[PDB]
Amino acid sequence: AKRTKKVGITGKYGVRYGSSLRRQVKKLEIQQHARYDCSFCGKKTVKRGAAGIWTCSCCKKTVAGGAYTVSTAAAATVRSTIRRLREMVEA
Amino acid sequence: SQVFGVARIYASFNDTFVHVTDLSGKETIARVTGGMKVKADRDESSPYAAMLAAQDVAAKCKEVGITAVHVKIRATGGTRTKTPGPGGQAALRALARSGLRIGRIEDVTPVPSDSTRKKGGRRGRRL
Amino acid sequence: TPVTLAKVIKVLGRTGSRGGVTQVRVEFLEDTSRTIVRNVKGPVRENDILVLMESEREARRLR
Amino acid sequence: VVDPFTRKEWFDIKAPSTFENRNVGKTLVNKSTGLKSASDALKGRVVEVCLADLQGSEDHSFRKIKLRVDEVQGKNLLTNFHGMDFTTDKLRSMVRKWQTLIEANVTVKTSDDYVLRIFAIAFTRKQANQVKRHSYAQSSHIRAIRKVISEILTKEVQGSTLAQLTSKLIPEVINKEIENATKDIFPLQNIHVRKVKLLKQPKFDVGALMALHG
Amino acid sequence: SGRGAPLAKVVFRDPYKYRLREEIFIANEGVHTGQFIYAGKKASLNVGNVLPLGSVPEGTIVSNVEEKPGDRGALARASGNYVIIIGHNPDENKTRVRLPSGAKKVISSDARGVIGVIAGGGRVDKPLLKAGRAFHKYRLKRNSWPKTRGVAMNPVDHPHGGGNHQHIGKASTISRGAVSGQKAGLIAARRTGLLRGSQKTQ
Amino acid sequence: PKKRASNGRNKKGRGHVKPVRCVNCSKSIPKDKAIKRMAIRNIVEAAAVRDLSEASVYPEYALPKTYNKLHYCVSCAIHARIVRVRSREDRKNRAPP
Amino acid sequence: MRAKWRKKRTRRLKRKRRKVRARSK
RNA sequence: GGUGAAAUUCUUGGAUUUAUUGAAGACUAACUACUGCGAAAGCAUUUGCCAAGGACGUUUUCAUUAAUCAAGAACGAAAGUUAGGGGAUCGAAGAUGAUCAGAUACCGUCGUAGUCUUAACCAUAAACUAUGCCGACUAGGGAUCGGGUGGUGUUUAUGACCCACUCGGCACCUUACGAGAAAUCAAAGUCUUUGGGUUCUGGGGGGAGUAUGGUCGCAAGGCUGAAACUUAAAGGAAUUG
Ligand SMILES: [Zn+2]
Ligand SMILES: [Zn+2]
Repeated sequence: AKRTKKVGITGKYGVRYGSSLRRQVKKLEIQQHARYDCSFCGKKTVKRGAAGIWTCSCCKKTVAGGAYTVSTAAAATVRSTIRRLREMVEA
Repeated sequence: SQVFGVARIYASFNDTFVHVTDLSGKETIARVTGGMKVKADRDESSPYAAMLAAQDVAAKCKEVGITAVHVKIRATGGTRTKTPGPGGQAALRALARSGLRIGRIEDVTPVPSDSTRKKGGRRGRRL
Repeated sequence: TPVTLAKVIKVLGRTGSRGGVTQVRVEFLEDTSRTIVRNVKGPVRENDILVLMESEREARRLR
Repeated sequence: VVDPFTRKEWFDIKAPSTFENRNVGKTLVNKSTGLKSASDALKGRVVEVCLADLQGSEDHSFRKIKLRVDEVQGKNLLTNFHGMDFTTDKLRSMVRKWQTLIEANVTVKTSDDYVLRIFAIAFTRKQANQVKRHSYAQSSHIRAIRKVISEILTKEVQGSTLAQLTSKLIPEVINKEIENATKDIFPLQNIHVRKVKLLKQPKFDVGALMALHG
Repeated sequence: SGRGAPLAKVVFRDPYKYRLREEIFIANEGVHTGQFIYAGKKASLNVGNVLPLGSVPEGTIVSNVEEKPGDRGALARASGNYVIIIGHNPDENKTRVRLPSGAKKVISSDARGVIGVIAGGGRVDKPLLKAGRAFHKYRLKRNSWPKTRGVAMNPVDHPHGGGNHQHIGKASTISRGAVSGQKAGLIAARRTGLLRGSQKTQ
Repeated sequence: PKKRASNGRNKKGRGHVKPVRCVNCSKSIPKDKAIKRMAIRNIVEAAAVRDLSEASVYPEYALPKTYNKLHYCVSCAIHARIVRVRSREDRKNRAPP
Repeated sequence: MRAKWRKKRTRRLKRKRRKVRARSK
């Protein structure tokens, strides 16, 4: 029983605002509300009180992360860069 | 007791120039191009003009009093012709003719790996 | 004043637009045993004395 | 305007003591004027030279060496071995068609507080009583010889500071070690190392610096 | 409230007296609660801890960098920026930093700065979608919204515009002496069209 | 009409190989189609070894040699090298000279 | 001519002919 | 600098080159071939992990479980679209300098999108071997990749090289008894001395992959598709000029 075809979650808005706008909002809001997995808690119970933070329910160990994702590609690549730099300066 | 310099010749297309320097290469001495000796804008790559400039370069080097030289030829190199210029031989000829010892010859045109797509497009430079 | 002298010994071939450039593998008389290829204009016989203003210059082909 | 050739001082270098004749180069800096003069001007002119003039022979006409200066004293200095690299002639003289190529590269920290990145190079010659044109490997042979070459090369590191490693490399005993270790695979070709490079000069160490003269 | 970047409560132990001093760092990306943090010159390099940029190698990536030693943070705090260091001149201990989308600056080597990109990236891409969210947003900052135009507005509110028609009749491209008084509409705008205007073009 | 036996070049069971540019004309061609030759002549003009030996220590030193590889494009190759065509049957030969 | 530019002309003419149908219907 | 020649641009605020370096990305040059792998499109750095592959060996195992295929699906070069990363190089548009009767074209210098990556689309090509898949038979010959078997063979007891044979593969030279209009074909042969199983496609050229419907796609467009309507040839191979 498919409740709709192409609009999915963002169909609440109805006819207003246009097509590309609410489509972009869909593609961002699914990531915004997705349930990821905290690395040092094992389970997947991350929720949001506000943007910028991701709070794991069990373990209560929150993380100050991206705007709509646990890790942006910029974060993922600069972490690797700093890793390379630390290894170079140390070893 | 022979004092050493380094020629470091650049022999590309449409011109050619040289400059003697110390063994480390930090202080270039006497830089001369074809334009220094001829003004026609076509024969800048002429080996005759190359030898005419190499003679003056050798004279200015002997003024300081240099004896032995390490010659290191380099074409345009990179993603270009990969071929030394026409004056690349007349330069050596006139330099050895103008009273100066040569030793330890080598080429240093830096061969690259495949990268940085050359110009001309897929169809290449067509007349 | 490099007014050099050289004796054409062996006519090599002929080039030029009109075929009017005679090549030669000449060697200059004073301190001989040093050879260079020159390109004279007019006809040149064997053992032909000749003068040169240039000290060194090679130009094989000429159309 | 000023004619700058008469505004420099003719200098000389001094190779380390683990070689033959050392008075091998002479350069220019500046006159003994004011505003930071030659005593503290260059302090870091890297210089190239082949091994022919450094060993006295000529069979070492390739594998040129690059040397670095650091300290100056008494119108003299003393340089430390920075690295080496083949002549471009021998590379394209050796490489030819209808054969293979093998390479490897490892970055290591020596016994002392230095680092070094080392390269390798090898080919595959056809032996006697052979009629083929190519004499290629089987792609597992290359994988085996690569790792065994890497480890047998690394065994010389972790021990033998670069000082004694220079005199270990000069007679090229490591190539004979490679031959003895890998003769079970192929009839081998001329094995070389072709490149050492450094990127962590740890500190000055004026003691070990000045330990190479007399 | 207001600032879209989150922040974190940090606590150190005072060295001069028995006391636990709390402070408010800006929450960079990758840090988690219950985490140990370092500060000073002799600190290592793991994302979150603060160092002086004079004693870190070439090519790091930092945020909340200081402009003069003692300002206690004064550059690049917003959600979606950082800064890279390029130069290292120990004599007259300055250092060149590349604010890579608008400037190349020189700063004293002892200035402060924390490694790690600032959190809240990609925030602006989300469209507002309606006036209510814009209203609520500017509520927790300023009374500079809803904007209203001036040129199209009446002549008393803008002398170079208004009336029956929507006329302009002024000029925008001002010389090097950008005087004041005509500060309505444009100011010292010269070029047009969006292209790669900088050094090292492509 | 199918002119040559092999369709274009030595390519059976690969479909696609790899492109590569010319040095003279800079045309883009498959790596297998055009030309692949070497230049291993000398680093010298008309003799001059007398001059080199007389004006250099280390007599002759190395016997120097130049090294290059050439990939002439289809049109530039026939333009420079003046051979180009062959008989209706002579094309089948594969002699280097 | 070449089938390339033939197809190009015809495909542009297709859009041109279908353009007026939108304004009509 | 740069071109056939010059011009544009830079140039005592040190020009391209020249030594220490330090940054961003693109890729794996020579090795590199009548070689390999993959259903194709495609696939060249090393190293670890992840599961899959054909050939080879078999005195192992199940016993017709098989070949092809409407309707249904997977994969799909480059360009292009949607929103992020960077933009080094190259570079449709565009801006300029040359040449030219004219040149918004070839040429010279810059230059946006693109040229890679992430998450969704698009399903096209001279997607060529222009030769559909499965299975037998008909000529000779030498190399070559992988697997395997022998040699009172060569080099350190295993690895490597040689000699004979064999299974599979990219292939190649000759000959063509045969076929074909010929170019040519080891299959394009075993065909009027007309039939081993099987899917698809075409009936002169254009109108024409055209609007019409239908269907998929936010879009470039994709799939199926006769007419009314004009005509005498268009077309393939090869011989002589
Ligand atoms: Zn948790
Ligand atoms: Zn070319």
